[PDB]
Amino acid sequence: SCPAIHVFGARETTASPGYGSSSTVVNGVLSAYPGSTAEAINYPACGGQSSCGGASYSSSVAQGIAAVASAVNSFNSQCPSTKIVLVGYSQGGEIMDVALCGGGDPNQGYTNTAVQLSSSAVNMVKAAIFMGDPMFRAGLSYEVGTCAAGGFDQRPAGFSCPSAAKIKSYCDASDPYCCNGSNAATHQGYGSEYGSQALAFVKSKLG
Repeated sequence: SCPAIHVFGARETTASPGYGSSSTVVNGVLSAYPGSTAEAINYPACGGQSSCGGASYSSSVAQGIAAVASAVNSFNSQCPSTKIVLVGYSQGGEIMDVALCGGGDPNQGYTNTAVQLSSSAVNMVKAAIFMGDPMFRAGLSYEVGTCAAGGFDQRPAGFSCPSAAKIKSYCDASDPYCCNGSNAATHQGYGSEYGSQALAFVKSKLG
């Protein structure tokens, strides 16, 4: 039987297969909604390291966008009335950002600018949570945090995501990846810093 709610989580670069640091908010949703189910996105989550298969960050991102689209679109076809939540951490956020919002990822050579989720699937995505996404660019309505600049794959000025109202994307000023700061520790802490706010947002969208 299809569940009422299903969650997809995407891990950060070099994390072992599974959820990685998306686990905080994935597990928060599962415990808030007994009977809900979750799956991890299967993608390289790599940056050239042999531990994760050697794929460059650009190849990993491209594979990840396709993996998100394949997984979510197929699930929605199987379970058309199930509400979907997306959670992605760092590179996992980036691949979800492109799949949901389109616009491509030109620094990584991902040239297609279309939204990659099907129309049916976008409608059933009710909340998306990105943490530490390198495409962060301050000044989008769905962003939260102290970063007033943007990251190494930042969206261009003027960007709009059609699904803006469904997203919260978090990034703080001292993050060197989603922002232009210099403290890597900040990049690892968003589950504890923003986990509760993220879960509140999800709850507000699911009911």
